[PDB]
Order: sequence, then C-alpha cells, then structure tokens
Amino acid sequence: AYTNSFTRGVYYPDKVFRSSVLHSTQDLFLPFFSNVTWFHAIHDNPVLPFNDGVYFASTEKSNIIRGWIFGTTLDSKTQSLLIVNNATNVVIKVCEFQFCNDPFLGVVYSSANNCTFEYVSFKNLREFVFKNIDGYFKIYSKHTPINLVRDLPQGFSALEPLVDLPIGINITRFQTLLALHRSYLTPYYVGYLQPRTFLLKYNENGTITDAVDCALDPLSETKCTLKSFTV
Amino acid sequence: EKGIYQTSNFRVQPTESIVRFPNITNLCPFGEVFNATRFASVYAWNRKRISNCVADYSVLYNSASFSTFKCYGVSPTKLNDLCFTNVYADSFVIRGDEVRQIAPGQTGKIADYNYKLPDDFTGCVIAWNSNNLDSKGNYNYLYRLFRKSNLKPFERDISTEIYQAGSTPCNGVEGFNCYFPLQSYGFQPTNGVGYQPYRVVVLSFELLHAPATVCGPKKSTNLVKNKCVNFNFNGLTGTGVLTESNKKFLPFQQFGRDIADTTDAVRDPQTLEILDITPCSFGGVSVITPGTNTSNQVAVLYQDVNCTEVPVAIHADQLTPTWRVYSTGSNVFQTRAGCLIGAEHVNNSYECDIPIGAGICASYQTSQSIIAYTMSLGAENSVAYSNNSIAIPTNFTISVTTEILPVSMTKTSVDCTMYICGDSTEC
Amino acid sequence: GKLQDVVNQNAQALNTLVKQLSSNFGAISSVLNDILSRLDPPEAEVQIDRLITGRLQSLQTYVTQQLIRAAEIRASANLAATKMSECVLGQSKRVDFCGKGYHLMSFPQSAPHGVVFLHVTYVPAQEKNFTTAPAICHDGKAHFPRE
Amino acid sequence: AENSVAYSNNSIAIPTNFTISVTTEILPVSMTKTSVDCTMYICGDSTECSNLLLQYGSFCTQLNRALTGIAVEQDKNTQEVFAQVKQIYKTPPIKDFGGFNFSQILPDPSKPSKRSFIEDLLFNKVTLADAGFIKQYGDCLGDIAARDLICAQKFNGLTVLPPLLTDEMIAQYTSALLAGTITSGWTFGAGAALQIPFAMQMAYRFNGIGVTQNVLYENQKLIANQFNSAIGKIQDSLSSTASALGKLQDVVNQNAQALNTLVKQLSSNFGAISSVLNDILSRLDPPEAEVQIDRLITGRLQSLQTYVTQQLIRAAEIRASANLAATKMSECVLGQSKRVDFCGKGYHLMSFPQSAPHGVVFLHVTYVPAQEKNFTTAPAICHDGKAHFPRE
Amino acid sequence: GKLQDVVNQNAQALNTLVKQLSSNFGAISSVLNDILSRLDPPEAEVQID
Ligand SMILES: *[C@@H]1O[C@H](CO)[C@@H](O[C@@H]2O[C@H](CO)[C@@H](O)[C@H](O)[C@H]2NC(C)=O)[C@H](O)[C@H]1NC(C)=O
Ligand SMILES: *[C@@H]1O[C@H](CO)[C@@H](O[C@@H]2O[C@H](CO)[C@@H](O)[C@H](O)[C@H]2NC(C)=O)[C@H](O)[C@H]1NC(C)=O
Ligand SMILES: *[C@@H]1O[C@H](CO)[C@@H](O[C@@H]2O[C@H](CO)[C@@H](O)[C@H](O)[C@H]2NC(C)=O)[C@H](O)[C@H]1NC(C)=O
Ligand SMILES: *[C@@H]1O[C@H](CO)[C@@H](O[C@@H]2O[C@H](CO)[C@@H](O)[C@H](O)[C@H]2NC(C)=O)[C@H](O)[C@H]1NC(C)=O
Ligand SMILES: *[C@@H]1O[C@H](CO)[C@@H](O[C@@H]2O[C@H](CO)[C@@H](O)[C@H](O)[C@H]2NC(C)=O)[C@H](O)[C@H]1NC(C)=O
Ligand SMILES: *[C@@H]1O[C@H](CO)[C@@H](O)[C@H](O)[C@H]1NC(C)=O
Ligand SMILES: *[C@@H]1O[C@H](CO)[C@@H](O)[C@H](O)[C@H]1NC(C)=O
Ligand SMILES: *[C@@H]1O[C@H](CO)[C@@H](O)[C@H](O)[C@H]1NC(C)=O
Ligand SMILES: *[C@@H]1O[C@H](CO)[C@@H](O)[C@H](O)[C@H]1NC(C)=O
Ligand SMILES: *[C@@H]1O[C@H](CO)[C@@H](O)[C@H](O)[C@H]1NC(C)=O
Ligand SMILES: *[C@@H]1O[C@H](CO)[C@@H](O)[C@H](O)[C@H]1NC(C)=O
Ligand SMILES: *[C@@H]1O[C@H](CO)[C@@H](O)[C@H](O)[C@H]1NC(C)=O
Ligand SMILES: *[C@@H]1O[C@H](CO)[C@@H](O)[C@H](O)[C@H]1NC(C)=O
Ligand SMILES: *[C@@H]1O[C@H](CO)[C@@H](O)[C@H](O)[C@H]1NC(C)=O
Repeated sequence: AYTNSFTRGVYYPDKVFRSSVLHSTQDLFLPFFSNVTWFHAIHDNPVLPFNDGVYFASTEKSNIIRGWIFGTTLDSKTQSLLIVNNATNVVIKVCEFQFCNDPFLGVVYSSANNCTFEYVSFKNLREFVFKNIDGYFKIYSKHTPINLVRDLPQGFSALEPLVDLPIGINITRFQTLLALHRSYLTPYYVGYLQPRTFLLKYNENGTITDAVDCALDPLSETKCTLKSFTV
Repeated sequence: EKGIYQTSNFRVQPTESIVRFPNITNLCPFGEVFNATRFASVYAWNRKRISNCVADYSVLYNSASFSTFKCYGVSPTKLNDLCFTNVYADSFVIRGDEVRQIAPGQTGKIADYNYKLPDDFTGCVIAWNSNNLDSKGNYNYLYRLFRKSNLKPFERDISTEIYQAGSTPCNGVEGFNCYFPLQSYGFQPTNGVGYQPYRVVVLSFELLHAPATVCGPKKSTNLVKNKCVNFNFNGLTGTGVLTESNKKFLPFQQFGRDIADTTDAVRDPQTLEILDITPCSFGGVSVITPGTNTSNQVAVLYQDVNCTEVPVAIHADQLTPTWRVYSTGSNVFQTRAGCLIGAEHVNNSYECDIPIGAGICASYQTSQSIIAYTMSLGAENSVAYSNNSIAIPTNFTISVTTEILPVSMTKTSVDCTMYICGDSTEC
Repeated sequence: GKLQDVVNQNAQALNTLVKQLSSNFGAISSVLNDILSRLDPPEAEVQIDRLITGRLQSLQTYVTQQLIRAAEIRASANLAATKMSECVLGQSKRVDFCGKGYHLMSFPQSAPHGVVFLHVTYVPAQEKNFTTAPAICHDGKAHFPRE
Repeated sequence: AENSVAYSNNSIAIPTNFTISVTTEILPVSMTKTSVDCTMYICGDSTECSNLLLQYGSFCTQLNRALTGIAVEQDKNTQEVFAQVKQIYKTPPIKDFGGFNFSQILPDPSKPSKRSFIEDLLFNKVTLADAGFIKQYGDCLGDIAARDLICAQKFNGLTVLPPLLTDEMIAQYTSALLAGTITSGWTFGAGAALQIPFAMQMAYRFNGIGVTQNVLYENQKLIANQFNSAIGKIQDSLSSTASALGKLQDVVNQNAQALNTLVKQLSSNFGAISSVLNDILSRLDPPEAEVQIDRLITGRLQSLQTYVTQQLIRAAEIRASANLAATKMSECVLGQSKRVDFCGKGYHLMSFPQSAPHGVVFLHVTYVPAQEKNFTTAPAICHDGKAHFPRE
Repeated sequence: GKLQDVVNQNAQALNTLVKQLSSNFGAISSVLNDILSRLDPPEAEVQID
C-alpha cells in the first residue's frame, strides 16, 4: 500500500559536462522520504493519474512488466500513447488505439488507427522517470543490481536519459500492462514528481554523487543557503 | 620612474575563422507553407513541425515581396549561421489593420481571443497582403468575437458554443443577451488598404539547448589546432585557442562549463572529438625599469608561466621583432613568481631595490646591466654566551633622529549641480 | 615622502574627477550644450539621463574614497597627539616609541600638513668583557647587590 | 561567580607562593594579494565590448590603482612586524640556560624548514580546504599533468600574487629575535647585544615587578620546572584537535567568500537577453546588440566596484591589527612592560614570538601570586614620640 | 555630545533611506501599483527596472 523512497529518483537535468562543482538546480523531482504506492497484481491493474510525472521502479524476475499506455479519454476521441517492447526492438505508437479495459500479451496487440509517427530502436533494479511537458516526452532510466529483501536501497543513483519524443498530448491517466498467458476480451512502485529545489554535487568524470533537497527540514535549508554539505 | 609596473594589453593579434556543422540531409519544406492556397483562419491555426533541414533564409527575405518582416530575438542577417533545435510554423489570413497585433504583449480581439504570442518570443513574423485569392465577397474566413476570459500564450481553442452575457440560460438555443461567436470577414476589391486580406506566417524556435537539427546553409572548414580563431560549433561561437582535450564526457553530453557559466570544452559535431577551449590575450605582464633618465633597458616578468612556454603563451610568432627579443634569449631566469627575461642572475645578496616577489629583487648595477638576486635579511652575528660572562659599556653617544607624521589634508567642496548639470535648467 | 604622498593622492583624485567629464557613457556626445541644440525634449531626455547616471556614479566613487582616506589621516593624527603628550611633555618608558635608544627628550617642529619630532636618545657604546657572579658568600651569608 | 572581599580597616592579605603562567595571543598581520584584469572580467576576449568600455572613461585604471595599493600595503605590513632588527643572531650550541628548556621554540635543523616544533603545529591548523577560488587557484600546481596550463588565463582575470618574504625568511627573522632575547636580554633592542647569563636576566625581570631578586635564586629550580611544564601544556593543547587559530581562519574565509561572489556574478544577465556575451553577438546586429551589451557592461562594472570598496575597508582593519602587532613586538619582546594586560594577564616577565600563516603568535610569561594569608597591619609605628614609616 | 552624535547620525541615515522611496528615478511614478495599471508588460517592465 505505502512505503518509503529514501533518496530515490535523481536524474540528470541537462547534457552539460560539469566537474568538481556544487550546482543548484530547480526542476520536477520526486521529494525525499515520500510515500510511494507499491503494487502487485494478485487477486491488480488500476488506472493512476499523471499529475506532473511518474517515478516508476519495479522488481523483475522473468520479463513480466513490459510497457505502459498513456491515455486521456480512452474512447477513441482523444489520442494516447503506447510504449511496448517484445525483445526485438522497443516500439512506440501514438495511434488512437482499440483500448479495451484490460490489455494482455499473446505469449501481438497492435492496431493501426490514424497514427502520427512511430519510433523503432529480486535481482536487478530498473527504474524510470516519465515527464511530459506538452512539446516533448522525456524518459530516464538506470540499471543497477539489488540484493535486498523487499525495498529500495539507500544508495545514490543518477538516471541518465534514453529518448525524447516530440509529442504534445495531454496525459491525465496512465496504465501499465504485465505478462499474461491468458487471452481475454473482458468487458511495481509509483510516485509523483513535484517542483523542488535540489543541490547536486559533481565530481570529476562528471557524476552526481549526492544531492541535497531544500524543503525537507530546517537543516536542509542551512545546507542549501550555505552551498555546503557541512555546517 | 624606477619600479615595476603591470601593463594592460596593447599587443596586436590577427585571427582567422572556423565553421563546423553536422551532416543534415535535405532542403527544407518552405515551398509548402508560403505557396499553399488552402490557408486557415485565426480561430483554428495549423502548427507544422520542422526538423532536419538545411534552410536558406536569405532567399526569402530578399527574393520575395513582403510587407513587414519583423524578427524578435534574432536578427535577419544572422539567421544563416545558427541552429534552431525545433522550428514551428503557423499560418492564417486576416485583415491588415490588425497585423500590428502579431507581436508580443499586444491587445485586441485577434490578440485576446485568437492568437497570443508569449512575451519572451523568439522568432520572426512575415506578412504580405492578398487581393486575389483571399477575396473575390469571400466568406471563407472566421474570427472569434466573444469569450469569457482571455487566452494564454500559444493556445488555441475551437468551441462553437453560444456566448451569454445577461440573465438568460442559453443552452443550444440563441436569444437575448446571447450571441454566436464565429462571424466572418467581408473581403472585396471594392475597397482600399486597411480592410484588404493579408497573409501572415509566424516562425518560432528555441536557441537554448539541444542537439541541433535545423541548421543554416553553411559549409564546414578545417581545425587549425592551437591558434586563436573565431570558432563556430553548432552555432555556439567564441574566440580563442583550441586545445586537444582528454576529458571524460558521457554519451549525451555536448560541452563543458566552469563555475561562471562559460564554455571551456566542446564536442566537434562531425569527428566526435572533445577539445579544450582557453582564452588568448595574456595580460599578465609586468615591466621592471630604472628611471627613464637613467637607461632604456627593461626586464619583463611573465606571471606564473614556466620559461619554455613563454613563446607559446604570449603568441610570440605574431608580434613585432622588438617584442620577440623578450620572449627568449640569453637572460632567462625562472622564479616562483614567473619567468624573468632580460636580467641576469648573480649569486651575491644585497638589500632589496625593486621587489619582484618570493624573495627575488632587481637592481641597476655594474657596461650597466640589470641584475637579479636573492635578497639578504642582514648581517650574520653571534653572541658570546656563557654562564658567567657579562658585557658592560664604557662610553656612550647622543643620538638625534627624525620622525614625520601627517596630521591634516586639504578641504575640498563640490557643488553637485554645477558638476553634473552645469549652468543648465533642463538638467 | 610621507607628507608628499598625501598631496599627490589628493591631486590625482581631483584630476581623475575632472577628466571623467569628457566621457559620454553611451550618449551621442559628452557635451550637454550639444544635445540641447540638436534635439527636442522628448528625445534629448534619454541622452541627458545617461549622462546624469554616469556623472552621479563618478561623484559617488570620489566621495567614498575620500571618506576612506580621511579615516586613515584621523588615525595618524591620533598617534601624533599621543606622541606630543608622551614624548615632548614627559619621558617615555615604552620601547621604540620615541626613537631608537633610551629616550631622553623630544622637540617638535612644524611641517606642511604634518609634524616632525626630533628624539634625543642615549645609545651605549664601547663594551668590555668581565666575569660575573649572582651573589657573594662572606660569613656563611649570601650577599646580593642593591642596584 | 559571586565573591566578597573581607574588607576590614586593619586587615591585609599577602601571597606566600606563586605560579609561572604561559598564555597565547594571536594577531592577523597580512592578507591575500589579488589583482583583477578589468577588461578580461568585463568584456573577456571580445573586441566589440572593448570599444564600448572606452565610453565609460578610466574606471579600469582607477580600480587597478586601488588594488595595487592594497597589495603593496600587505608587504609593508609584514616588514613592520618582523624586520625589527638588522642583525641575524644565532644561539650557541651549549644550552646552559640555568635549567630552562627552550627546545620546542627554537629552530630544528633536521627538517627542511627553519621552523620550530610549535611553528610546525601552527602551520597545520589553518586550512584552505573549504575556500573555493583560492584553493583551486592553488591547484594550478599539477606539476606535469597538463603541459600548457597558463593558470592566469583560466579564472576570468582574477589572480593571486605571491608575498615578497617567503615563509623561511619570516622563520629566520623570528629565529634571530628569539636568539637575541635569550642570549642578551633587552640590550639588543637599544644598541649592540651585550651578553648576560639567563638567571641574572630573570633576576632583573623579577626586580621589574616588585619582587626582590633573592626570591628567584632561592626558588630557581621550581621556577624552571614550572616554566618547562607550561610550555608543555601549550604544545599538548595545540597538538590536539581543539582548533585555536580562529582569528586567522576568519580572514581567509572572508577573502574566499568575497572572491566566490565575484566569480558567481558572471552569470547574472542584469536585464539582457543572456548572460553569455557570445550569444548576444551571434544573434543580433551591432546597433541592437549595443543595447544588451551596455546592460551587461553596467552590471559587471557595479560588481567589480563593490568588490574593491569592501576590500579597501577590510585592508584598513588588517592595517590597524598589524600596527598593534608591531607595538607588541617592540614593547613585549624587546623590553619589559608595565602597562596592565598589554602583554598577558599578571605581572609581565618576558615574551617570545612565533610565526603563523599571515600572522604572529606571542607567548607571554607572567607572574601570578598564589596562596594568600591574613595578617593585621598598621600604617606607621610609634617608638620615641616619632612616627616611623617603612621604606619599601 | 559624543554619545548623542552617534544616535543622531544613525537616525538621519535611516530617515534618508526611507525617504528615498518617493523618488521615481526617471520612471513615470514611484508606486509599483500605478505602473502596472497604466502600461502593458512589454514596456511596463522597463519602468520597474
Ligand atoms: C487534456 O485533457 C483533459 C482531460 O480530457 C482536458 O480537460 C477536460 O476536457 C473536457 C473535454 O471533454 C472538458 O469537458 C473538461 O471540462 C476539462 N476539464 C477541466 C477544464 O477541468 C483538457 O482540457 C485537455 N487539454 C487540452 C489542451 O486540450
Ligand atoms: C667616548 O667617546 C668620545 C667620542 O664620542 C671620545 O671623545 C673623543 O676622544 C678623542 C681622543 O682624544 C678626541 O680626539 C676627540 O676629539 C673626542 N671627541 C669629542 C667629541 O670630544 C671620548 O674620549 C670617549 N671616552 C672614553 C673614555 O673612551
Ligand atoms: C609552592 O607551590 C609549589 C607547587 O607549584 C609547591 O611544590 C610542591 O611541593 C609538594 C611537596 O613539597 C610536592 O608534592 C609537589 O609535587 C610540588 N609541586 C611542584 C610543581 O613541584 C611548593 O611546595 C609551594 N611552596 C610552599 C612554600 O608551600
Ligand atoms: C627539553 O624538552 C624536550 C621536550 O620534552 C626534551 O626532549 C625529549 O626528551 C624525551 C625524554 O628525555 C625524549 O624521549 C624525546 O625524544 C625528546 N625529544 C622530543 C620530544 O622531540 C629534552 O630532552 C629537554 N631538554 C633537556 C636538557 O632536558
Ligand atoms: C581573612 O579573615 C576573614 C575574616 O574571618 C575571612 O573571611 C571569612 O572567613 C570565614 C572563615 O574563617 C569564612 O567562612 C567566610 O566565608 C569568610 N568571608 C566572609 C566575608 O566572612 C577570610 O577568609 C580570611 N582569609 C583567608 C585567606 O582565610
Ligand atoms: C506517509 O506514511 C506514513 C506512515 O508510514 C505517515 O506517518 C505519513 O504521515 C505519510 N505522509 C507523509 C510522509 O507525507
Ligand atoms: C483520423 O482523424 C480523423 C479526423 O478527425 C477522424 O475522423 C478519424 O476517426 C481518425 N481515425 C482513427 C481514429 O482511426
Ligand atoms: C573517474 O574515472 C577514473 C578513470 O576511469 C576512475 O578511476 C575513478 O574511479 C572515477 N571516479 C569515481 C568517483 O568513480
Ligand atoms: C510560391 O511563392 C514564391 C514566393 O515565395 C513564388 O516565387 C512562386 O512563384 C510561388 N508559386 C506559385 C505556384 O504561386
Ligand atoms: C559528415 O560527412 C563527412 C564527410 O565530409 C564525414 O567525414 C563525417 O564523418 C560525417 N559525419 C557524420 C555522418 O556524423
Ligand atoms: C635622474 O634625475 C635625478 C634627479 O636630479 C638625478 O639625481 C639622477 O642622477 C638622474 N639619473 C641619472 C642616471 O643621472
Ligand atoms: C618547465 O618545463 C620543463 C619542461 O617540461 C620542466 O622540465 C620544468 O620542470 C618546468 N619548470 C618547473 C619550475 O617545473
Ligand atoms: C652562480 O653560482 C652557480 C653555482 O654556484 C654558477 O654555476 C654560476 O655560474 C654563478 N653565476 C654567477 C653570475 O656568479
Ligand atoms: C668577549 O669574549 C668573546 C669570547 O672570545 C669574544 O668573542 C668577544 O669579542 C669579547 N668581547 C670584547 C668586547 O672583547
């Protein structure tokens, strides 16, 4: 239902090389010590809003969670966005899809209805950040292997970008789709990003090693206005 | 007068010019949006995204007949040199008494209810009238007249509801205090200038940060490797030496920054090579001299520079031959303050005459040369200490010395109004 | 030289302030009588305000440095008043305050914008080696010297 | 803590023992000598900004003159404290100083430096680690790591100039002052150094505070052991992590903060379209680029002017502090002083100097009374119809 | 008088700082609520500057 995300979701905000500096940035981050919702499809898949972004992380064993749909009305009036993969290339359709109430896999679901454009390209942790200003669609990622009992580690993990898509769609809901062998036509962690002000620490090779967020407690404001990690 | 003087930069230097660009595929679709007879009207405009173009802007502001060409963050002559990261195009047709409203922060019904440029707009607005195709009374062109509130920048909203003002529910049926927004234009050749139909294209781009996709029609040049140029990488311009870098970027990173938001390294857009950027003036020069009534010999100190890179630091190969005498020679001395050229180093020690720094002094001393030495602190001495010996004095002197102390200074007075605005009343 | 540097610095500051009246600070001229004989008051005002801004900044810089220099002349005159009371009106024991040596007396003289002190001191000379002892034992008693 | 003196009108208290006390005093003497290339800060390498900076007259000449005055004042500040004597005395090899042990403050010939043990401890408690521009300008000593590093072309015009006297030269000056005071007393500050054995000098200095000189000769080993213990307490306190050079660290902190602010002000745009001057020139024609370049010029000139004014006000206070340090070297180390609390706390006996980074440390040796007792007292004594008063 | 001069000199400087708010420095007025209600923010920005 609810768990903690300790220092979790830090991504690169640009493509600029900085070394041995203490930069201060302001963007849409997932705030520290927040309450993320941890789902498991036992009995499911609800639909979840898309406020300013979604920090997505999951616990993979055998290629179960594959992709997400990003809808707004879901009655084939307004466009949406489908991002799936089938171990050959990731495929991104921006069509007005045949949206049923539960997706699945034929272990093949791909319609052709007025598509704008297409793109073709507890062991391991695979986290993702999706943020969508109207004009772009940015996806960040990071791969690292974890060996803990249930939860997220307390180490620091910079999330490098992979693609950026010029889209321009209002996205008000989103819904994932995981591996089903059944084929029906029946009639993972989610956290939301907020505008915060972070203090990032670059070293040589250009790597952000630890960050300070400002709005957490008073000692955080002391560290930010001193531009320091020690007080 | 005798001393040591920091001197500003008066040395002349010539430079060359470099241009680099990526390999972009094909010429740009500008034959579409300026020739298309099927234009829209302002209440529903069309956004066309442009990418991977080599767009020659200069054959359209010169080789065309346009009424008003107004660029807002850029200049028209510089458009051929830049790269724009994303370009949009917007086309409609309206009356030419309101072409002043395609501008930032303007007001009026076309600006309040149809099309709103933001206040920090960067792009161009191009207009030229029509009296053949957008007239005949041609009734193909709408514009909204009523709205509950103003529009936000770069927004469009088509809703053919009916607009109520007073105390009557008007849902689907018209009536009193209730209107229909989309009332059209009347365009006739029975008119003069002012009500004639005009075409308007608005281009908007972003010059800030991405890999570049739309560029200009300019062709590349070589890389001239440790010489001051006017370089141009993807549109980001500068001036200085291009040093070979060994930095460790990431696959997405394109350039580097120091503290002060300046650019100190960059990626070449063709050969994918990282190369360092460094300024070139070298205004860290000091000149040691005795008086000019004494000699015209000088020595030159180059601040925190090792003595072998003095010709490369000051760009000695491009100076006058009366400067290049001081870039190397017989008298070359390396101190911890820098490289001292023009004074020869001796092994005695004297009191300080001209302070150079870090224990080194200089003097004019026997032909007459300039010598450099380590300064002495005084005469070495030793007291004859034992546990039962004393020294008592037997005579004395009477000494008279002199101390000078400043007590006051001059009392001045300034009439502000006569200094600033002297004997004038408009000031 | 200490007295001559005060005169030199004050003259240099006044000459810099006079030479700053030939800058235009971005206007069309530095002359206020030529803006007001080529332009009409909506357009002349934009250039006159640039000249006003630059000249105010020049005057403000001059006055700030004059205050900082006057604080230093004040601190020097306080030391001169302490030396007039302690070396001319008395005999000082503070080492190296009224010359080098043991202080006997001082005499003042008047200088332009300043004062000169002539310190008279006693300097010992022509020393000799002896043997010494801290005390003397005579009848089983130690004896020490009075002075 | 509250206290009440037992005041009667015929009661006195006299001390029966004493204490030798050694305390420490730290004073700042100089600061860092910087210089700015005004054209490289404002208009750096652009020959279109340079011709528009010539319309503001002589502001860069006027700023460079004030900074050059500050940087020359800093060398004069060190000369007035440490170059008091023009003879360089040495101390003799046999250290028969009557039981007193000056080993931790005299120079050690083993190390490359001419420093003592206590000066070595002092040269590690002042650090530059969290001091942004000055530490990373000091990191242009990569020694091979890049063949062509002109570290004056890397910090937008800001540099650091070296002092005139090195640290070994200041250590030589304090070595000579210590050897002169130990071997001759107060005589080398008035003339030529006339030697005297050390216990006789301590007897003179006991006479200077009102104690007769048989007290020293009778308690000589006790006095020497108390001195040797107080010097060990100083050394053991400084070899701890109790960082005691705070007054010297504050000067470096203020200077580094003031230079970091000036480097960071090069990213404000002050009303222009951009803070990068190479984006205004590659996007606009000269009659319109003139408008934004004048805004950047005016803002950057104001940033430099604020830096120079606060540097002048800081330099005036370092000058006052160095004048105080020079008076203390004349009156505490070259003589014995009677001014109360000027050279320690207690009755002053002698002082020793040690060099610190941009400063000086004085070790004051004072006499403190201890272990008092109560007596009855009288102003005079009547014997033969005459009043008798005590001589001293 | 020496203790009174300090209080007088400090009170003058605070009075001069407060009275410098009724100056317009070449704008149309010295009130920020009356620059916004009489211009449009293309050129209501250069009076506030
Ligand atoms: C993006 O989608 C959202 C949700 O579909 C839109 O918000 C609502 O749109 C419906 C249209 O059927 C209106 O009836 C509602 O009143 C809207 N909700 C409000 C105003 O709170 C949103 O307008 C869309 N954005 C754009 C730019 O089209
Ligand atoms: C002390 O010094 C003074 C000089 O400062 C000596 O006086 C000189 O003595 C010589 C020897 O006859 C004369 O030729 C000079 O004319 C004397 N000078 C003056 C100014 O009178 C004096 O003799 C010295 N006293 C002792 C005891 O050595
Ligand atoms: C004055 O004080 C000193 C201490 O500073 C006394 O010396 C101590 O004497 C006792 C016994 O004689 C020893 O146990 C201590 O170790 C001594 N201390 C030191 C530091 O040596 C001295 O006795 C006192 N004098 C008088 C007259 O009481
Ligand atoms: C003067 O004091 C020093 C410092 O305490 C003495 O030097 C140390 O003496 C101890 C014991 O004799 C040795 O173990 C150390 O190696 C010495 N050197 C150090 C700490 O650097 C010195 O012996 C004293 N002098 C006299 C004459 O007693
Ligand atoms: C000197 O004599 C006075 C008078 O008795 C002492 O003062 C008091 O002494 C008693 C005990 O003798 C204490 O309980 C009180 O606290 C003392 N103070 C007062 C204000 O009554 C004084 O202590 C004596 N001096 C010494 C060194 O013993
Ligand atoms: C998050 O959940 C915890 C319970 O584990 C609760 O105490 C807290 O109020 C929640 N909200 C926060 C941290 O905003
Ligand atoms: C494609 O767009 C047209 C235009 O509105 C629409 O009528 C049609 O339904 C769309 N095709 C789909 C959604 O398959
Ligand atoms: C930076 O790169 C070097 C060279 O690959 C590497 O040795 C070093 O560990 C890296 N830094 C960090 C913090 O990993
Ligand atoms: C299209 O417009 C261009 C001017 O931009 C003109 O030269 C050309 O003749 C036009 N073509 C047609 C078919 O009108
Ligand atoms: C661009 O073309 C040149 C040929 O002149 C080639 O050397 C270079 O590698 C190309 N760059 C690319 C394809 O990114
Ligand atoms: C320079 O002028 C001074 C002033 O009179 C004079 O004393 C000096 O001798 C001159 N220098 C030489 C080398 O003659
Ligand atoms: C100057 O450069 C030469 C060549 O590398 C080097 O041998 C020398 O050590 C350098 N000078 C100093 C002071 O390091
Ligand atoms: C100085 O001394 C060095 C070594 O002692 C010697 O090689 C050099 O020639 C000397 N130069 C002069 C000018 O005395
Ligand atoms: C005193 O004796 C020492 C020891 O030889 C000697 O060096 C010194 O010159 C003597 N002083 C005088 C004044 O003769």
